[PDB]
Amino acid sequence: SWHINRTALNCNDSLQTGFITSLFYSGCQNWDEPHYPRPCDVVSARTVCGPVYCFTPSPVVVGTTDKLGIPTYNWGENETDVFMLESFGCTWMNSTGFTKTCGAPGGSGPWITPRCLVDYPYRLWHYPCTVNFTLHKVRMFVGGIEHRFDAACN
Amino acid sequence: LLEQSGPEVKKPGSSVKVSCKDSDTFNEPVTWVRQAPGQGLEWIGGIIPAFGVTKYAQKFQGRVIISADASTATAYLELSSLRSEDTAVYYCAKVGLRGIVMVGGLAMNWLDPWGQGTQVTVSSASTKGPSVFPLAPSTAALGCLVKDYFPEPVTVSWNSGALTSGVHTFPAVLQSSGLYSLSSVVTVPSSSLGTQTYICNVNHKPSNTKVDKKVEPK
Amino acid sequence: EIELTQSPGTLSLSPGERATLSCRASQSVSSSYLAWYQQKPGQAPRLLIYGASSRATGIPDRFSGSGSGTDFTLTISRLEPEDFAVYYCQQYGSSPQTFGQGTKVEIKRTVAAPSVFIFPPSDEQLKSGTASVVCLLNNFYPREAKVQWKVDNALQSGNSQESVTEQDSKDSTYSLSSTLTLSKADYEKHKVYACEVTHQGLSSPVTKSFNRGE
Ligand SMILES: *[C@@H]1O[C@H](CO)[C@@H](O[C@@H]2O[C@H](CO)[C@@H](O[C@@H]3O[C@H](CO)[C@@H](O)[C@H](O[C@H]4O[C@H](CO)[C@@H](O)[C@H](O)[C@@H]4O)[C@@H]3O)[C@H](O)[C@H]2NC(C)=O)[C@H](O)[C@H]1NC(C)=O
Ligand SMILES: *[C@@H]1O[C@H](CO)[C@@H](O[C@@H]2O[C@H](CO)[C@@H](O)[C@H](O)[C@H]2NC(C)=O)[C@H](O)[C@H]1NC(C)=O
Ligand SMILES: *[C@@H]1O[C@H](CO)[C@@H](O[C@@H]2O[C@H](CO)[C@@H](O)[C@H](O)[C@H]2NC(C)=O)[C@H](O)[C@H]1NC(C)=O
Ligand SMILES: *[C@@H]1O[C@H](CO)[C@@H](O)[C@H](O)[C@H]1NC(C)=O
Repeated sequence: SWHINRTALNCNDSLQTGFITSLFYSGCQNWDEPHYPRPCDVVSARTVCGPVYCFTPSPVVVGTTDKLGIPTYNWGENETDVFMLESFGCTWMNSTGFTKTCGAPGGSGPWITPRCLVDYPYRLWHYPCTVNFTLHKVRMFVGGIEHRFDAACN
Repeated sequence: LLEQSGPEVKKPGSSVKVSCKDSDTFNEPVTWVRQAPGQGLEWIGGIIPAFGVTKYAQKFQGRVIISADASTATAYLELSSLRSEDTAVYYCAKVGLRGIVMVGGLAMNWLDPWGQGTQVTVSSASTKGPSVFPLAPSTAALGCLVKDYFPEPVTVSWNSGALTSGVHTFPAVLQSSGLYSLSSVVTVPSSSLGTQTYICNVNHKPSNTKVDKKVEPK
Repeated sequence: EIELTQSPGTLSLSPGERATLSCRASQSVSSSYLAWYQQKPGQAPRLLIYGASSRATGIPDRFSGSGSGTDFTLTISRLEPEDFAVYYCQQYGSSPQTFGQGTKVEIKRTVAAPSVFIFPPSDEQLKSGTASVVCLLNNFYPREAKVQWKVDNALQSGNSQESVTEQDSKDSTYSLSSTLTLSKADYEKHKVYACEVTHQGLSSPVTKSFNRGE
């Protein structure tokens, strides 16, 4: 049920860093060691810049909804739009350029171990320190369901 | 650099599509503004090509469409239901990325770079070449009256570009006929009027016309 | 909608002088979201200042911006010849982004009276059924001038159009044409056609005239 209109586009480069370039077109700041992940909750879409990804472990995009879980198609403009993350591990860019994560696929966000993470289309924007990582095919079973995804590792 | 498409001439009720090609920042936000004759600038709308999200000013909502073509790194502005009020120069410009603010996919910041602008003329009038008449001398002054052409522009030279000092080619004026008119004059030594030859070269590329008129005393 | 009011409409200053342009916002704008642009005839606007006071890439030191809230100012500390143009302010903090109406920075110079010429319609145009009479004001400063048409000593109204050149690169003057348009039939109804020009550089109005068919 995903649509491109369900992408929160609420970016505010108030620190004047130019971080938004890789959303269209070096180091991972405020590094979060994968171990002991924080729990996923409800994220206000007004704080989100660009696509939200979760990792089941396979990568899946999460779109804006209202606070009762109904898909919304306003590019995150409505200040009641949210991402209901609890409904495994997820990551997104917040409006001022900070990469945020919750949960795990211990792991954190897309990271499996401190040296490997799930590949997805916005990996290098969310984690620029992984530009030179190598990619490996992975297969994993979670409760009988088969996952096939690429992993990027150092 | 952003290269915009050439001038457009349209009848009322028609549509026009102008283009804005850049040569490596295509998916970066693009904003369209227009400048009506002798006016300031007015926001039309914009697009973020990476995602396709568009925004429009209320005065153009339902009457314009902005799009982008990723293969040719080109953005487009389509205006429908045209009226004479839509006669303007239409500019394309990139929204700066550093310090950008986006709310619901509406991108605002300073604007740079800019396209060179696209002239759109909307008129009931039909394309027509100018008539060229001498403004005979009586230093002296002489010229050519360039009357009743559509659309703009006309270029005027004297003696195929050999004579440029003292030339004044006035901006065109739109007459109540719907046709344009201008004059170009030059001041010359009085002494020379019986011996020196003065030719005005008028070119109107919309009608493929070229007129050369010798200007001599009555 | 945030209206931006620029003053003055036209600024006349000599090369080398300091220019101060003001832009008044109808509501308070954060200084992060105000920019200044320069435009010359036939050209696209060119960004000068952004964030109220930051100079765009490539913009010379003599351009600076300042202001806060509802009043912003662009300062050119020493006008170079290439600085005489139109300047627009822009707010991009609140949609719709809006632009001021522009200040024209014009070259101040000594008063110069116009040279006045009148041109009768050509026989070629007359055969067409229209007659255009042209009066030319050549190389004058300042720009404001008054042109009155008189036909058979009667003053005219509503049948003339004026056009003014841009300020001249070399001598900083303007030239102006005013064009009286009549039908061939009406043109042949009268004899005396006169152009009367009022200008600061003239001690008294100057008239140029001709008699139809002479
Ligand atoms: C951001 O999103 C919110 C939604 O999360 C949106 O606000 C809500 O919109 C709904 C729908 O218009 C509002 O509910 C209405 O309230 C009025 C006032 O009492 C009722 O009369 C309405 O009933 C009408 O509609 C029924 C079915 O459509 C009809 O059967 C009936 O006969 C009536 O015609 C309806 O219940 C709700 O109140 C707002 N909530 C808020 C807080 O405004 C909001 O508009 C979005 N923001 C923007 C800028 O668009
Ligand atoms: C983008 O970020 C700037 C800076 O944080 C925000 O500016 C603040 O806005 C609030 C409410 O409008 C004011 O109370 C603060 O004083 C402002 N701070 C500064 C430094 O100007 C701006 O509101 C943000 N824009 C959006 C759309 O969220
Ligand atoms: C994006 O995340 C950053 C970091 O978590 C937030 O930055 C904090 O903002 C508060 C409020 O001004 C400050 O007191 C903190 O010092 C900031 N932390 C850091 C590390 O700078 C930022 O607010 C978030 N942006 C949005 C839109 O939610
Ligand atoms: C999605 O966004 C586009 C462009 O901004 C808009 O035309 C459309 O109405 C929006 N909604 C849907 C359901 O496509």
